[PDB]
Amino acid sequence: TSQVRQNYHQDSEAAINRQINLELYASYVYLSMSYYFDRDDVALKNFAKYFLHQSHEEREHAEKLMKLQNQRGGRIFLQDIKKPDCDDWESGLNAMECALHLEKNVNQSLLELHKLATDKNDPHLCDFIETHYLNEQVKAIKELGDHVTNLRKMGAPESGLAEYLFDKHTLG
Amino acid sequence: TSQVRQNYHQDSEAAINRQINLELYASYVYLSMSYYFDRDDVALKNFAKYFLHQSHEEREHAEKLMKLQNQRGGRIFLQDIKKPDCDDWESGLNAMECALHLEKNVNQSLLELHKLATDKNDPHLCDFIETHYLNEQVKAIKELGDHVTNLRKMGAPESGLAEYLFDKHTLG
Amino acid sequence: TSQVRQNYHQDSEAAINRQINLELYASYVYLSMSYYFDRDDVALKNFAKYFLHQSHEEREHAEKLMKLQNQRGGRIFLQDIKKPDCDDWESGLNAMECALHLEKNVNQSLLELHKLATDKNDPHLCDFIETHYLNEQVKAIKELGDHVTNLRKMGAPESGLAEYLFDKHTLG
Amino acid sequence: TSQVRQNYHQDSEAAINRQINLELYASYVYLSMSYYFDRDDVALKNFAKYFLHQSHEEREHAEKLMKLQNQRGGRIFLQDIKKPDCDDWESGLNAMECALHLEKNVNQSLLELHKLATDKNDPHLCDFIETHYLNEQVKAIKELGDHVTNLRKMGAPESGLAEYLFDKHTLG
Amino acid sequence: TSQVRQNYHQDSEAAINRQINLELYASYVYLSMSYYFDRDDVALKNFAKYFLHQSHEEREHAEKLMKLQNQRGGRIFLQDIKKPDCDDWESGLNAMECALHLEKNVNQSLLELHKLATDKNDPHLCDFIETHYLNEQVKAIKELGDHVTNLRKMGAPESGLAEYLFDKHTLG
Amino acid sequence: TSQVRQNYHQDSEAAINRQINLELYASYVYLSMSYYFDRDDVALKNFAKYFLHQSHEEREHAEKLMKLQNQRGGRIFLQDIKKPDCDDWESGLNAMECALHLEKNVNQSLLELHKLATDKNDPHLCDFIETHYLNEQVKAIKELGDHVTNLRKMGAPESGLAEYLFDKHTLG
Amino acid sequence: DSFQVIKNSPLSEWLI
Amino acid sequence: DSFQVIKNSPLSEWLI
Amino acid sequence: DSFQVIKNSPLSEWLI
Amino acid sequence: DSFQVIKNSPLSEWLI
Amino acid sequence: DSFQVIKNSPLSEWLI
Amino acid sequence: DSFQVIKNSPLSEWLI
Ligand SMILES: [Fe+3]
Ligand SMILES: [Fe+3]
Ligand SMILES: [Fe+3]
Ligand SMILES: [Fe+3]
Ligand SMILES: [Fe+3]
Ligand SMILES: [Fe+3]
Ligand SMILES: [Fe+3]
Ligand SMILES: [Fe+3]
Ligand SMILES: [Fe+3]
Ligand SMILES: [Fe+3]
Ligand SMILES: [Fe+3]
Ligand SMILES: [Fe+3]
Repeated sequence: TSQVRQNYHQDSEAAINRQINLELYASYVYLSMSYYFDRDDVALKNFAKYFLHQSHEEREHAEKLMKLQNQRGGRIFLQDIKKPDCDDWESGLNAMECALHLEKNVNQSLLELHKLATDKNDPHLCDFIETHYLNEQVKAIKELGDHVTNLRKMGAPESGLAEYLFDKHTLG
Repeated sequence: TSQVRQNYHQDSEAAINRQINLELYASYVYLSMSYYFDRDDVALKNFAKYFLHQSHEEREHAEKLMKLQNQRGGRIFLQDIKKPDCDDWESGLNAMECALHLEKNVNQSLLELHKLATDKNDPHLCDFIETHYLNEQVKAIKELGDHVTNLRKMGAPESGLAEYLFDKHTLG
Repeated sequence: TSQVRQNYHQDSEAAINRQINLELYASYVYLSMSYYFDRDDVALKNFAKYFLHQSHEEREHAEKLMKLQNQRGGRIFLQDIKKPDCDDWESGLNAMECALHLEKNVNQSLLELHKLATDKNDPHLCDFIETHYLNEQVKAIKELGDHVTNLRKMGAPESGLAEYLFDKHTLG
Repeated sequence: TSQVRQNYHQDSEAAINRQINLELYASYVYLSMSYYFDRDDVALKNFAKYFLHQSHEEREHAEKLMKLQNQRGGRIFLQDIKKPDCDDWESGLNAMECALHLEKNVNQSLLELHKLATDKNDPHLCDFIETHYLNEQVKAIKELGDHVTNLRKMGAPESGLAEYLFDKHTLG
Repeated sequence: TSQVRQNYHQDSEAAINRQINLELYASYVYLSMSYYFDRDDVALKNFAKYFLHQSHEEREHAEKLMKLQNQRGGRIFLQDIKKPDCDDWESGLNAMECALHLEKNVNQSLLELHKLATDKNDPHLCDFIETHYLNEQVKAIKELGDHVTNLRKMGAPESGLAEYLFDKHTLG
Repeated sequence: TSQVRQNYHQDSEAAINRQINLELYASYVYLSMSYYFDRDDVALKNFAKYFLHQSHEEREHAEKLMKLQNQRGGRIFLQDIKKPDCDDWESGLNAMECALHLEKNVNQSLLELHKLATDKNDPHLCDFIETHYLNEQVKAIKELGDHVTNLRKMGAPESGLAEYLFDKHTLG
Repeated sequence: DSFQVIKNSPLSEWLI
Repeated sequence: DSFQVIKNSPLSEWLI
Repeated sequence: DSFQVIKNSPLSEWLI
Repeated sequence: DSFQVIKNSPLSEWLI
Repeated sequence: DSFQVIKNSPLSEWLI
Repeated sequence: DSFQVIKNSPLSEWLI
């Protein structure tokens, strides 16, 4: 229907719209993570700064998928952004575990999104996921994996000194 | 309950949480506005750039209310961000009319938010709305008022030349 | 036969030679487009400058395919560059419509060229099309799509003021 | 017929169109020369660079004749660009001999093109050939004459060392 | 088993370990090549410098595969680095022929390594080979192909002047 | 046999070849040490950076012995580089203990290598070991001695905080 | 429409 | 939990 | 028109 | 060869 | 020769 | 262990 639409399936178009909500949802969880560590009874400044950067990164991932849908001739369909599943995080380690479990879920959705472009014989869409999303989802999971293993080696979350020093040396 | 909580009512705390959703909802509508003008059949670059800036401005208004809730000892409660009420905008003039009608609704919510702080005898909360929200909501409505009146003077939305020239000289 | 030839099919070699003529033909059409708008009875300088840049861009796309054939051990076979199908373009909008219809045809030839490398199990050739040709063919079609839709909104080709202002603000 | 046409014969107009094909054909032969020396079994980098520059020089000679036809009120007529007569060049010396024989043929066509402007009493067209084409066609033939005589003095094409050293010291 | 492991097969993990030995073995052969030309009875400085750079390049290719195994959750398994198959190289041309035959063997191992990631449906691993290994293995083979054909044109290895001049102009 | 060979024994020549394997083996162990601390379940960045530098230092020690063999008229003989004896290191302290035990073994081999040059009356070879190898092997053992004693004072390897802080302040 | 639904919500739905 | 609800949604709910 | 003639040409006409 | 074919073409084949 | 020995090794010899 | 095997090797195994 679009004048610039060529080799673009409806299933690929609908799968991009679903991914846009998944990145918008992810930035909402990172927004709720950042301002939990800004609380007076938590008071971890570099933990709040770290999750604030993650919030603005998932927003640009949703904006790049919104931009890709326009070049391919697709039409963006927007839905509700659901609230985060947890309104309280136990500690800094528990937040890094819920962020590692979140990135692995985002990476899983991209793998089947890449598996749908291949089935549809859409080579431009396959290269867009590999260049902008597949490579950065492995560094993100690896980096969060390092952060979690460095936290429970110091004795977190039982050791409040462990969270404070990780917040200073690693995150700062 | 919070160690830093002083002269902070539950009603003022709950009204801030409602306002946070209202700014988060507003940035979602501006996000759907920006990428409508990025469409190939619309193709108004400076209209898309203008509403993209409005999207990142309502996000910082929600982040500043999230930060204010932490200093006063309140606890942030997050809800669903509802999808925009319109998935298609008739034209550039129709979008400026739906953005003017949106800002006037945001300004109305701040007026009763200021009317609740006064009733609660919360002078710090009253000054926070006047300094950061009341002043900028009048310039926003005034600026959108200028944009709408300059559009239907040229003959928009019937004149496609009117939208193109406003997009170049005014928005660019 | 070549000392550097490895995992390079004759069908992939012959398909590259066909693509070289298709880019050389495309630059010939853009050359005939540029100097049509240089005519005294047309006199659109930035339309001529825009299609002159497109002419030298399709030449570098043909030169990069000529260079890729040498690294893979293939031998370049050259044929006649056919004359453009139209010696007169109705207007600026009609030229952008014949250039949009041209890029979509070039993009189609790359898709089956990518479909032949995949069948041949040539992963280096697949990555060469995705990196240098598939990504730039979607921006080209999207950009020409914007240009066409901004022309018939102003009232082109009936409005001679529409072509003149688009030539100044957009193309200049 | 053109509003800017004055003292411009149809025979002069048609002779310019023929010359445009002759420069476009010449750049096609230089394009096939450059990428022959890029081959792995030839591997003469500065020979490929030398003929690549000659390819982009005959293109600007065809573009300047296309521009001259518009100022004089003539209309450009484009035909097929024929493929080069040779798909394999014996060596570097054989290519310089086929390029010397090509420039002398281009120079011959300009001499009768200058002989037609004089017969037509077209003094502006006569000065355009003398300033931009006649002077540069004698330096081109002289330079290729030097290159050929310096190649068969070293012992080319029998001596592969002769081609390699000429490619380094002279062409590099 | 690893906390960051997702969509990573044991066969892909074991194939990376095999490739690490293949790059470590390749740098060992280039190390034995470089110091052969440093010998007093050979004395080709830029041949030694050229193969010394190739030695440190195959080491970084093995280090990048060692780094990729950690991000994907795999565990590096190291084996013996076998000694080079030749302890004496006949000449400079014979070394470029044994290095061309080596790169073509390394490129073959990457092609089936790319054929295993595709079968395993590992799109991140496929893009890692195409971006960092497939593209650079074709330039390497092409460059060594040029070097070999420029050596036996001068008369190498019979001509000792041929090796000396290639060592100066080309490699220096 | 070599034209530049003077006062160079076969026993000294063979002892240099053995030392080249010992430095090449040492860099292989440091390579396996560096990428153990890059693992997600270890995640000590400055431990990995420290052993990566040690890997490239033992490679230059093997390259300097390869260069010394050529100046003295000897011929390099290369053998297999054996795999490291340990594929898993218990902790950061256990790696510094296996690196201290490695350097002391390398230093022992240089002492008898210096004891063989003296017996052979080779004063140039004696000065080459003293200037480039004997002095740097004592600083290396002293530095690793400091690192080990500072690790088990903090409570390593039982204290995971001890490894993390040493990795930050000392190694970083 | 969606703006007034959030605005008219009682304050009890916005407290933790 | 909320992540799998969006992920398992059929593609028909994401087309205009 | 001229674009599809080149595109539909068999691969045997593009080998040396 | 191909150069003289274009050169010997009559001027009527080069006018629009 | 030594290159094909490593290349033909089964994948079981490259797992920990 | 592997370090002493190389170190104890006779000098005849290190000459060409
Ligand atoms: Fe993302
Ligand atoms: Fe992320
Ligand atoms: Fe606001
Ligand atoms: Fe606003
Ligand atoms: Fe192209
Ligand atoms: Fe293009
Ligand atoms: Fe010329
Ligand atoms: Fe010339
Ligand atoms: Fe490599
Ligand atoms: Fe290489
Ligand atoms: Fe050393
Ligand atoms: Fe050392």
